[PDB]
Amino acid sequence: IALSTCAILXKPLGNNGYLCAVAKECMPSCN
Repeated sequence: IALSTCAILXKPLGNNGYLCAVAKECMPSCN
């Protein structure tokens, strides 16, 4: 769980898919 293709395979739908949009990966200054 969580390195690689996690937030990389976003392409969410009407019911989302996997762990998108997280963390320093998506945010420049996460917390």
